[PDB]
Formats: sequence, C-alpha cells, structure tokens
Amino acid sequence: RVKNKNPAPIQISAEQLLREAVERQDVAFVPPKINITDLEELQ
Amino acid sequence: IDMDEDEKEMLSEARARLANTQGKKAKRKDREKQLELTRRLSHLQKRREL
Amino acid sequence: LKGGAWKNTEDEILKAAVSKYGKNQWARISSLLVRKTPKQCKARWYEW
Amino acid sequence: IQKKLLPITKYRNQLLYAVEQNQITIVLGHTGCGKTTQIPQFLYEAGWASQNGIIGCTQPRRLVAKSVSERVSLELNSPPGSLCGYSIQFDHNVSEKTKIKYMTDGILLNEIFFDPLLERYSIVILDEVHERTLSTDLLLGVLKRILEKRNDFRLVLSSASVDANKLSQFFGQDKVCTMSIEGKLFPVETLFLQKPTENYVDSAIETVININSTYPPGDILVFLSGRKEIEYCIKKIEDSLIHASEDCQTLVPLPLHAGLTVDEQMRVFNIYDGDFRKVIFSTNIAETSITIDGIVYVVDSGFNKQRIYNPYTRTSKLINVPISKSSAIQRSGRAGRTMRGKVFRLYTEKAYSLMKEEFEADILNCDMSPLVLFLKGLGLKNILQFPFFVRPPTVHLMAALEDLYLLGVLDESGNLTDPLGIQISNSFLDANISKALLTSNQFGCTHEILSIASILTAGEVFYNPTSSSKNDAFVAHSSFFANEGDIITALNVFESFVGNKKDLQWCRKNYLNYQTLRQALDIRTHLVRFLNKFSIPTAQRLPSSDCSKILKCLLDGFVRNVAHLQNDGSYKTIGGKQVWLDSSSVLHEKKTPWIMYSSAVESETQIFVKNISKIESFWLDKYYKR
Amino acid sequence: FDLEPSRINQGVPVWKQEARDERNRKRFHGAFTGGFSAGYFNTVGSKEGWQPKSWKSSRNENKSVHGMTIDDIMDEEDRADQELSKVYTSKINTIDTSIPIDDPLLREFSNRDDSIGEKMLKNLGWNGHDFVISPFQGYYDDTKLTNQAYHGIGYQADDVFQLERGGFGSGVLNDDGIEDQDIYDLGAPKMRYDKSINIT
RNA sequence: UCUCUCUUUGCCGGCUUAGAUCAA
Repeated sequence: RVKNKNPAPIQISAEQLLREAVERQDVAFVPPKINITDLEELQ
Repeated sequence: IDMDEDEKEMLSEARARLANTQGKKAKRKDREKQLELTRRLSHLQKRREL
Repeated sequence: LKGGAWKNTEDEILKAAVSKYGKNQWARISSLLVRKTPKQCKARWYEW
Repeated sequence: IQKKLLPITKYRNQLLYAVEQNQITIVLGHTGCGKTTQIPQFLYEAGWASQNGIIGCTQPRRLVAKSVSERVSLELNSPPGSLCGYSIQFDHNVSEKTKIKYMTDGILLNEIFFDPLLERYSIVILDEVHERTLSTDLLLGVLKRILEKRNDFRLVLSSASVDANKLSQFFGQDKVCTMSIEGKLFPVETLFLQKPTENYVDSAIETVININSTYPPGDILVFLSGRKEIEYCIKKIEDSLIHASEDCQTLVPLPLHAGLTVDEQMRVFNIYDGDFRKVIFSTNIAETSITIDGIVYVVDSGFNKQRIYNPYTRTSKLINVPISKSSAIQRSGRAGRTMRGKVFRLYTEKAYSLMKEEFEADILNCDMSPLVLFLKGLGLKNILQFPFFVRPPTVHLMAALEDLYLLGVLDESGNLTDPLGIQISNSFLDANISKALLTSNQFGCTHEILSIASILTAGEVFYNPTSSSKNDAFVAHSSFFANEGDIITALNVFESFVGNKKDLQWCRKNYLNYQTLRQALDIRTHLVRFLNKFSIPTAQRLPSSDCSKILKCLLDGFVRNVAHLQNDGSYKTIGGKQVWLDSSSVLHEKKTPWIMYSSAVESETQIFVKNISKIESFWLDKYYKR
Repeated sequence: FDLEPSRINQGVPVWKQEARDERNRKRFHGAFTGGFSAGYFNTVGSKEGWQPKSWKSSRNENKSVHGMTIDDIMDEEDRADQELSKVYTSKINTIDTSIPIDDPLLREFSNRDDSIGEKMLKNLGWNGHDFVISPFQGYYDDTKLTNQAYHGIGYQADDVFQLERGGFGSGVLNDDGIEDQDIYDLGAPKMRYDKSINIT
C-alpha cells in the first residue's frame, strides 16, 4: 500500500552514511604487467 | 519505511558527494596517464606481434 | 518549494556534511539538501 | 433478480400506459435506479419492438453507450449484438436482429440528414439528456419536428434535472405528461459557514482534518475546482498523516480528474483493508457516471472549472465559475447512498440565494460551426426557423456563418457553394479540417492529409511521462524530429507505426499512444467510405518527398490560423493576435519566421497555440492572391 | 541538417540552459549578436573570395548581361530576415473580423464592420428590430469580470488590495531601477485624480 | 633453535574581500 508511515526499526545514521559512501572504492587498479622479452625494451 | 522516493535520490547524491574527494579537475591527469599507458601498451604489443 | 519540517534523513545528512565540510561552508552543505537554504541549515545546526 | 429489486418495476404498468397514450413522455429519475437499463426491457416486454420495431435509446456518452448496451445484452441472457447493440460515433457494432439499440447523438443526426422521417423506428427514448450536450439539444430540436410530422413515433424523455416544465411548454402541455418517480435517499443534513471563506481549500482542509478526528469511519469526497490544487491537497494531507494522532484513522488521499490515465482512475476503486479512510480529491468527475460506494461525508467548495470559447478571438479558456443550484443538490445528495451522511458546503445560504439555477447547455457553450452545416444540409435557409429550445446567441451564429463564408462552404447568399458545400455538409468533422481532404482529390495526395486528419481527430498520439522516463520518452521521439514541424513529425510517426507490425511493446517503448492510433484508423476508414460516397479514389499517394503540396492543402484548410515571429518571442496572427508557442511543440525556440497552427488555448496572460507547423511566405502570398 | 543533438536541452528552463552554441562552442559572433568579431574574421571578405563576372556590350552581347536581382547579393542571415520582414496585403481578413456591432448606440453611429454579413443577415431574415441576446453573453461578460482569485463564493474582497518615451536600452543584463524611468513626465493627467472632494 | 599467530611499538601545497557568487 506504499503508505507504511511506521517508523523504521533501523534509522539512518551519519556514520552509516560515511561508511557506505567510502564503500564505493575498490582495490588498486591492476594493470597487466609488461613482459620484457628482449634486451631493447629492458633498456 | 518507504519515505517516498526523492529522498533516495538525494541520499544517493549525498553518498556520492561525501566520498568523492580528489578535488574536481584532478580527474583529468589520472585519466591522461591511463590513456598514455594504454597507447604505449598498444605500441609495444604491435612491436611484439611484428 | 523550500523549507519543510527537517525529516530525520535531512538531519543526518546535515551531521555528515558538517563532519566532512566544517561549520563555515553552509552553502556547500545546503547544496546537498535540495529542499533547504544555507540560512536554514546554519539555523538548524546552531539551534538543534 | 437485480431487475426486480430496482424501484422502477412498480411503475411498469404506469410507464407503459403513459408512453403509449402520450406522444411524448417526460421521465424524471435518478441515475442507477434502472431508467437507463430497464426501460428498454420494459417496453420490449410490452411489445413496442414487436413486428420489425427497433428500440433506439440515445446514450450521449460513447463509453456509457457501449457499457449500457453490453449490460442490457447480458441482463436479457442474449448473445451480444443479437438483440441489443451499440453504435457510437465512428464505431459501429450492430446487427439486423438487434432490437434494443443504444446510439450516439451525432450518428442519429446523420441518419436524420439522410432519412428526414426515421421510418424504421417507431419509438426512441432520449436518455442522459441532463448534460445538455450540443448534439443532444440539436437532436431534441429536430425531434420535436419529427413528432410534429410523425403521429406514430413516440418520445420518452429521461433526465436527472428538473426541466420538465420548460420541456412541457416547449412540447405543448396537452401532449406531455410530467411524471416524477419517488426514489429513496437517506436524509442528508447540510452545514453552512456563518461567514464567507477566504481560502476554501484551507477551509476544506480544516474540515477534512476535523471529520477524521471526531466522526465515525467513512470516506470523505471533496469537490475542488481543478487539477492544480489536487496535488496541493495531497501534500497537506501527507503532512497531516505524518502528524496524525493515535485516535485518527490512516487517511489516504485519492485524485480523480479527467486528465489521468485509466489505471490512475482505477486506483480509486481499490479497497483499502484495515483502518484506512479514503478521501477522493475529485474535481467534477465524481458527479456523473461514478458510483463509488461507501461515500459518507462530502465537503463542497462551490467552484467548478469549465470551458468557454471566444468567437472574436477563436480561443478557449478554462475559467472558474460558482456552481449552479442543481449541482449543489447533486453534490449534497451524492453522500448518503449506503448510510446517513452529512455535507459541508463552504459558503452561506445567503450565497446560495444568488447562483443561477441550471448550467447553460453546450449548444450555448460550444462551437456552432458544425451546427450550421447540419441545418444547411437539411435545407434550412433561415436558421431562425429551427425550433431551438433556448435561442443561441446570434453573434456566435454570425461568427460561425462568416467563418463558413470565408471558408467557401457558403456563397454570398449564404447557401452551400458547389459540390464543395454539400460534400462538407456530409462530413462528420468540422468544415475546416474537411476542406483539406476534399481538395486533396485535385492533387492526388489524399492519403497523408487523411492520416493528418485522423491523427488530429483521434487526439494526442504521444505520451509524456511525469517521472524520469521523460528523458527516455524524449530520446524515443528523438528519431522522428522533423525540421518542418509537428505535423510532419506526426506523419512520420503514423507511417512508421503501421511499419512496426502494430507491436504494442513497440508503442510502449516509443511512448506512443496506440489507442489514439487505432481510433485514427477507424476514423480514416470511415472517411475513406465518406470519400467513396463521392466516388473519390483513395489510393492516391505522393511519390515525391516534397511535402509542399500537402502544405498547400493545409494552408487552404488553415487559412485563418497563420502567424509570424515577433522580436519579443511571440507571434502575430494574421488577425492581429499576440500568441505564444506551447512548450510541448518541437519548434519552441527555433524562431521560425512563419508558422501555422490549428488550435488556440488561452490562459489568463498568454494565448497558447498547438499543432505547430512551419510555412514559407510565398505560398501564403500566392494562395491569398487567388 | 540533423538539427544538432536535441537531448542537450532536456528540461532545465531558461535560467539554467548553458549558453547558445553556434558550433557546439560557447561563443558569440557578429557585432550586434554579442561577439567581439564580425564578418569572416573581423573582416568583410569571405573564405573563397569574390569576383565580378565578365562584361561585354554590343547591343546584342549586353542582352546576355542581364540586370541584378535581390537574392544574388544577400547571405543566409539577410535572406532569413527578408523572409521574416515580409508582412503586407491582408485586406480580406481585416474586413470580416473584430467587433462588427453590438448595443443600440453603436448600431446608429459606428459603422457595421460586418459589411457583407449584413447581407448575410438579410439572408437569415433577421428582422430583429430590438436585438436578442443570450446568457452566454452574460458569460461573455465573465471574459471581462474575473477568473476568481482562489477565494470563496461569498468573499466580498477589499478595495485597497486590487491593482493592475524611448531611446536605446541600458543593457539587457543591466536591469531596471529608480534610475531608469522617464524624468520628463506629463502622463496621468486626470484618471488618477478625483473631480471633487467631500468637505464635511 | 625453527614455524605460525597475536600483542606491546617511539614512529615517518601558500596568500587575499571566509577570493567572489549561486531559484525547477
């Protein structure tokens, strides 16, 4: 009936906001490492 | 429990805002470095396939 | 339009924005809350 | 069983005696008592439809006509269309064996036009004439004439308003019986303010809040001016819900107006179980043909919106007017259907003492240009000879006549000009739109003009969501933006619509109203038959991309409706009127030098035009010079 | 010409609409359009150039040397505003429009603007003598009364609360104030002034 | 003396009129 004015059992908290905002980050970008197969690219 | 729907929109925008950091135009330099890395990888891959 | 009754979500976003921004950037904080003005955000922070 | 429970069963013998012994009978009663559905059954049982006789009962509303026809067919335990059928404008579902016929007023006027004496019907009952539609009153005027000529033909008049005395004088007292049915209504007590109100919605919201906290459960139906305050009431009612006390029921607000989608209008009928009290914010829809049960308390503002057309400027505006006395009684009596209910009209009885009793007819509040075509087609040289129930304003009639003359359908003497005039008279549509179709034969491009006319008459073929889907609707239309205006945009949409296999998912995806397109298909089929009546082929298409000659035909059809851009952003109509482009049209800011429109809607400050299409000056010059 | 991508506008009405872009760039061009450059590149010429055509007159070779026409020397703005500036003729629209006649006093002095319509009324056999009016005209009076102002039916309102030279411009962004009105004033002669006042 | 884990563990961009402004 989408009219559930009943106060939520879990109220939104500020620390929750900052935590779930930070959660948007992931691991450091992983690039496929370059393979030095010969001497010139090593140089 | 369902506090309408515009509040969800503003909550999403606020969540994106609070953790965005990194300034505003610092997003250009890292992107340029990524593109240069991609182009040099393409050059090297072309050389090795040659 | 503008104003209202300061729903709990608005109060919580205000607290988080003061955490991240400070007490001297009320316009920037009020940019988060579409329904409120910088004067209103400052008034709520200093009154409630 | 439901037939026998209705109060009308006890008047069957009396109604039959009065209908038979009197040429014209005036029946007064309340909607839903069985007059709409049981009078045809009663006279069929009497034998009025016996021996090739047909029961033609007029229902001036298309949806109501079809629904009542289906209900009567099902109630008589007969296959649909076999004994009872329906015939609405530009949509026919009838049969030779059908005896009880529910028909629209315009088709009946057309039948009068082809058959002056209605030889195939012995009795016709006019129902739902209380709305005073243009077609209804024109039909009444012609029907007095047919009763004058026909002694065998019988008339039964059913109305929800007390107009019988005027009809009695108009029809002659010696041939009309004024009979009133005695229904049953729970006593409703009226409550009035001691002092005039300043802000009736704030007066209304105060009473709405007071009813919830102090009265037993029951849905409150409000009456509001228009759709702009509806959402305003939603917002305050939601705030009141947020601050509701434990002793007050959960009060749900429900809009009800004409601009809603059908599903939104179906949302009101939903049953809210538990301690939920419905409140229906209805403008005027909850006045007729609406039977929501459980309505207990009604607060009436006394203001209703309506439409007025200006002949001097060819515009139409939505204005607020205090309601008539009859509307006040109907609003008071709407509450109390299931149990006792109270009404709170937001004014004083001294205010009630001044309003005019009954709202004027639509024959006195619509465009009479179609009416003049009808009379001229029947052969009435002097319009004053026709028996109008109420004399229409002469200046409006003269506006229509000068418009028709400058349109070419009437000569200098005011008679129909050439086959053009009679052929226009034969057309159901307005004379302005029909001219393009009839002149399209000279240029062999009737098809695209036919599609344009069908789209125009059917209505809006685009759907504009109120949610975030507005960008999605815009992108869906973004494939079909025509540089030359909305009309060629509509042509492209219509052409590609049939090219997508009539896929309903495609119509949803492109935000296109399929219902409008189907109605346009029916309209165009009937107009194809209309042209074939004149032996005009309808396989004519323009093989070239130049839409210029289509535009010549249109400019011949919209001669009066041209405008050019001004520096201030507005447009000067050829008639020296300052107008503004509607935001919906594509050419909102393109600053097109010369523009051509079809319809004008006027607001308190700006006159807005619709159906925007660009044109070139030399076409207008060459057309005007000849 | 693809009318450019139309999705850029979306909603966001006038006071947030970015800036007009001639070539999807934020820049004005033209002296009277706000640009600091006019013409090709602050110059009269064009990209390709311009040359006169060859001339030869021998009473038979000048016949191929025709005259000069309007369009051949204009450009796209000039043609656009030539189309914009064409307004004339009209005639027939003006004769049968506007206010033909109404009220007994006007019938006598004011010419019936209906004109040919008077002959049309001859066709209807008007024979009105005293004219006939309809309550729609009382509702046509509502076009000149009010549209209501969200007030109640019985609300009497108040009389104190109802309300209703040239040169170059100061700049469209420079606004108006006490500064920008006509210092030379001779308007409002008597419509704002009473003709008499009660002494007691 | 290896291995694993935990814990203790002292620890490693500036300025100005807040630069100035901000209604879907």
